[PDB]
Amino acid sequence: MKYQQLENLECGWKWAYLIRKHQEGEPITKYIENSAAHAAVDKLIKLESEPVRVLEWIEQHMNPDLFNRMKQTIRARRKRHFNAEHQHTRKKSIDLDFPVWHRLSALSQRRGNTLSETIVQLIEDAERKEKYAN
Amino acid sequence: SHKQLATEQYRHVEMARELAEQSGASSDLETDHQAASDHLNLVQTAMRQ
Amino acid sequence: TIEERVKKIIGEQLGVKQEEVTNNASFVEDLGADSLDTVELVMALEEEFDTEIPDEEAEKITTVQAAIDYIN
Amino acid sequence: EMENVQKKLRKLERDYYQIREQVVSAKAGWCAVMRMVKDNGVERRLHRRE
Amino acid sequence: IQSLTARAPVWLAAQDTLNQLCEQSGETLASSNDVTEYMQQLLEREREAT
DNA sequence: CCACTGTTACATTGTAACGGCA
DNA sequence: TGCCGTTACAATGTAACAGTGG
Ligand SMILES: *P(=O)(O)OCC(C)(C)[C@@H](O)C(=O)NCCC(=O)NCCS
Repeated sequence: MKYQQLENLECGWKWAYLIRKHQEGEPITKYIENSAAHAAVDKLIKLESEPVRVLEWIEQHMNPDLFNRMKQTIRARRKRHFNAEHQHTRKKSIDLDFPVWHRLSALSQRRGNTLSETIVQLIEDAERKEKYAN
Repeated sequence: SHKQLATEQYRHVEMARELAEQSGASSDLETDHQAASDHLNLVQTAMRQ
Repeated sequence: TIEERVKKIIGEQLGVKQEEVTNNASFVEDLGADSLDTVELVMALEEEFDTEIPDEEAEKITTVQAAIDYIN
Repeated sequence: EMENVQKKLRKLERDYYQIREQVVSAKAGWCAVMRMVKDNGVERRLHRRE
Repeated sequence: IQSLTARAPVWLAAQDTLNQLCEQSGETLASSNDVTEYMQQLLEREREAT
């Protein structure tokens, strides 16, 4: 356990995630009958502003197959939330053209390094070449 | 620690310089002693003749 | 010019605008930057120019002009 | 022997460098919040020095 | 320093509570005896108002 | 000149797959 | 195992720049 988990925050995250999924059409509940699903979803909608009861709602009406996705989404949300405080822990997202990405990834799998590690090593070698010449 | 290391480097530089000086002195002495040995041999030959 | 660095960073570190700082004034009392703030200001100046400033030299920057005097 | 300590100094220097950027960015962020909060919020309400 | 630090938070919370309490009043208190008298004036005002 | 288009460099959120660890 | 961090993505949205043609 590296990041401490906060209930009033992670529970709001879960409520928002489930509401978003429902708005997207995902079946939040395990009830095939539309009436029970609608009733549970309405309970959830009016359940806003409640961690201790949204958790129970999840335990009682949650679709079995979304548990893992919700869990990993919350893991990622927690990690990003804790890492976004400091610059050095933040992450910068970029888009790479397919050939360039293919070659860079080829190098990374070949060397067993990650994209960050592979690029760091390559830049370090470029710098070293500069110093050799200079 | 940085200043400590820099000062140790400076001491090291000084002592290396002076030992280079003693190395030069040793070389000069070596030349002198080669000449001395040559003289010794010459004197020996003169004795025998 | 290059002083635009200093006269920018100072403000960003003290909440004042670019023209608010006067060369005659002093950071410690005439800018409102306290003990912690002056350490932070000098360390940000150190960071900006990718250089180093020992404690002794750093303590002689209480006035606005000194911030450029050691730089240029 | 001393060169190893020099390399350790380099490691320490890079760590210092990182910390320095952290601190300067933190002060940059703080600046504006001080400016706004000086509207009596910081006076005694927010600054619960306890 | 460590002893003072351990003492610190209690003292600071006490100071803040006292500051709030006195500021709530028009008077600023400076002594336990001063507080005792203020209490007496409070009782007098109470028994008058009642 | 001016408008509209193409492009890059991010952000933002979600997900699957590894791998560590009790 | 079951959780938890971690990576490498995917999809979409935006700001900013560079082009293009009238
Ligand atoms: P001032 O009341 O803001 O307090 C400043 C401080 C003691 C917190 C600190 O930032 C500071 O100014 N220290 C002076 C420099 C110093 O102590 N350097 C030590 C280097 S190892």
